[PDB]
Amino acid sequence: LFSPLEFGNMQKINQPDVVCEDPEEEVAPASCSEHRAECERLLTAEAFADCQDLVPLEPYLRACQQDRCRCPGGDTCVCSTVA
Amino acid sequence: HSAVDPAEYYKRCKYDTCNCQNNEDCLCAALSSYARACTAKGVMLWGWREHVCNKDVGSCPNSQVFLYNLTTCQQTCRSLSEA
Repeated sequence: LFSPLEFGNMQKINQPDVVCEDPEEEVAPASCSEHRAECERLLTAEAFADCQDLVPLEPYLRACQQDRCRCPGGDTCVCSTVA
Repeated sequence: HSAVDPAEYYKRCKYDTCNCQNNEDCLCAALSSYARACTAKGVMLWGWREHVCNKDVGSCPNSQVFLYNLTTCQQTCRSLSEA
């Protein structure tokens, strides 16, 4: 089971003018489940009524989990997922 | 150009540079091929490694410099013992 980082590193393209280093594996952070209620409330509002049956919910909220904790202060990452 | 007519080496240079994954090595190999071919007909290109393939010209030992006319019969005095 490939980890996302190595699988992404496999799809690199070699430009024969510049050498660019692949990002290294960062230490595994805590599961940002302390903000799950925030993402669930903001995402499942009334404005999104007639799409609860068209698109799933788990993936985007899971992404919001990291976005909320990885982007402290301004809410420039959370309102990029609901977009 | 007055002796070798590089018109046939140019397309091969492009071919090798475009094909192989390590492009710079093929580039230098192709240029060295034309240099050897021209030297074979009396015209020697002295100091052609100054913008293109000078990645190892300056790596020579302290008292030993990079040459363009290094020859087999230029070894130590151990060779001169037989000679």
